[PDB]
Amino acid sequence: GMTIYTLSHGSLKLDVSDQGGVIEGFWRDTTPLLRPGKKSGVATDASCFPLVPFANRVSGNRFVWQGREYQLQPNVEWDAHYLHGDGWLGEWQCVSHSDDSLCLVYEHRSGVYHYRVSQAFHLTADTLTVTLSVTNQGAETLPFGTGWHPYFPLSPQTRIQAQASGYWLEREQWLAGEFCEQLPQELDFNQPAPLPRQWVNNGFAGWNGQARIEQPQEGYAIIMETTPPAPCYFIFVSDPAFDKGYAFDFFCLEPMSHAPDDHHRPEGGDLIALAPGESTTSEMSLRVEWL
Repeated sequence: GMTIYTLSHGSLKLDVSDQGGVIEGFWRDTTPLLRPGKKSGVATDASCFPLVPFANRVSGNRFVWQGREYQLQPNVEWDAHYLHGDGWLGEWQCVSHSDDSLCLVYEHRSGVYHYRVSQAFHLTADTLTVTLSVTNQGAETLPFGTGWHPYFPLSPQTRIQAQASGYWLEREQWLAGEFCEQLPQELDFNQPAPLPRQWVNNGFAGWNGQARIEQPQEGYAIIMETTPPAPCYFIFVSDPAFDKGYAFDFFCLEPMSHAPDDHHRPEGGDLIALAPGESTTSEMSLRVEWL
């Protein structure tokens, strides 16, 4: 059944569910740093979910790797494309839980990718560190990636800053389209900027793995750092036309270890080739600071 694990240190508190390995809350005192989760067991209602064994979609639900054609099947009812891997949809097991740390594991043995993944969480007085480590357990080498999909509170006063040298236009089926090196002003977060008040679903390239989310109305900022530095991020802002219960109360800034559709680029782009038994690890940290 569903389990929620709580960690705390000082004024920071984190709730994590075994359903999807999702964060269900992250707070400083009563102030939400991530959007509070519904604890519904549906990852898209949570505060953050992990992306493994890759992030986003592979256009056409197919790809060639080392001369062999692989085909994926849709994993959620609401998207024609296989989306965000399997971790977010699976039930995880807890292997450790202490006052300020938690480790969950998930094993997948169906579909294209077979693997084991661990997700570790750690709290200090001002920082949450989350680590994903994934091991290929299949019979062939495949290209892997990791990432996360956090949901942050959104205010008219919120501003973000995240280096980018270009972006992919959104095309049909929610897919990444043409790559473009001129960022429109409204989507240019190289210097702190507001979120647009309209649908946004776009990937950005040229990132240095570091972001700043400013919440001036509450007097804090969150400093996001990834190790190894992530090269791409997605921004999501919804619209009251795709989500009738949406009032611009959250947005997502999603770090990814690879570019969308890297499965189609030479040697897999920034995807990491893992032979059977090989692993790769990424870390995201979120640090709260007085602005």
